[PDB]
Amino acid sequence: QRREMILQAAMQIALAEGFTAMTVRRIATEAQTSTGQVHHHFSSASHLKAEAFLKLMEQLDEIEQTLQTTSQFQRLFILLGAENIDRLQPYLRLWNEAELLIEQDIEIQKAYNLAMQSWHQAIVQSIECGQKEGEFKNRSNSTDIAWRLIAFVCGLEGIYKLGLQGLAEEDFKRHTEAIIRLELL
Amino acid sequence: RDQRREMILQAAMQIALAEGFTAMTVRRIATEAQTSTGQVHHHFSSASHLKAEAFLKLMEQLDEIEQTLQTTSQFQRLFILLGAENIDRLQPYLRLWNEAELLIEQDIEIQKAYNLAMQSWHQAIVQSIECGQKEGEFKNRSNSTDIAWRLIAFVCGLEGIYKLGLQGLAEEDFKRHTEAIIRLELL
Repeated sequence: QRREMILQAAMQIALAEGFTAMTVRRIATEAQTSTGQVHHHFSSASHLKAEAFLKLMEQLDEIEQTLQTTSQFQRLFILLGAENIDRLQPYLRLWNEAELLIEQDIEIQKAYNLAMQSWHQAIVQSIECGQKEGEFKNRSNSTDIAWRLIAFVCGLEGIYKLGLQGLAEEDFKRHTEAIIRLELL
Repeated sequence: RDQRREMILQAAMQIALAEGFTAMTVRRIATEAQTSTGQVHHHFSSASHLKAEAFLKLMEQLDEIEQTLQTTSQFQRLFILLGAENIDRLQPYLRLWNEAELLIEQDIEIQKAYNLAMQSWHQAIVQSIECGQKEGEFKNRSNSTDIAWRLIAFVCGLEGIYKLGLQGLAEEDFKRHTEAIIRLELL
């Protein structure tokens, strides 16, 4: 299909050069079609940016369910983006890129909340699976654990941006580890 | 030292709490301090320099207000120290803290004062944690420094998720989620 071929075409340029490099001329050249055909398929320049982002976070989610995880503790560590595995930094960079564009773009803002809700229910599925298999304790509401876990990993990342003195950036995995043990172990 | 320099500072803090940083022009501050524009420039290198200096004083003053709040348990003091208690008197100081967070990228003066206030915030939470441990109220699971950084990172992250307008996010659980994290860490 012509459309999905241009949908893909927006993904690798998004996954590599970023959002600002995703113009109709850039993706029509990379898809090797007329620019005219790109305006035909997609309703707007922003609509394509959001739909390339949403379908790419779904891609991130899809491979994220095909990892060799020893324990459910490991799977949840990856699910929080705290492991920073080798072939996932592109997708995580685009997620962080979309975090700043939600103020200026209404399409990107829509898809960001969409990916955030899917990220939450993916962690909710992680808490309930571990509890049903004996790996995790049942201390509190699974939904509430997931929101506090998301708030902590997003909050720890923000405190790292400030260049604070005394804090170590090598302790991100350690602090995330300790909070998970207190919540589920 | 200079009573004239302190007079302009008190005017800048007065404008900062009421309206915010954008209304803190030295034209408006000089009028508030009943002086000339040239006098403000004599004591402060810029409106941004005077903005960061007045911000540090307001956060030092907010600190002093939280400590005059008659509290009993140290676990209760940790609540107002994290800003989750929702106090009417303390709303303008917390409003300016969030306002200063958005100016750290475009203002190097305010950015310096923001990290200083955050380091003083981490100091007080460390102090309150170690005080509750000496009284046997809190447990010694981990060091006070790590728990204080984790507590600051949680409240900052929880308020950020609320800004997203996410569906099913409950703003009124800020008190509940903060009460939880404190219990897992120290209680």
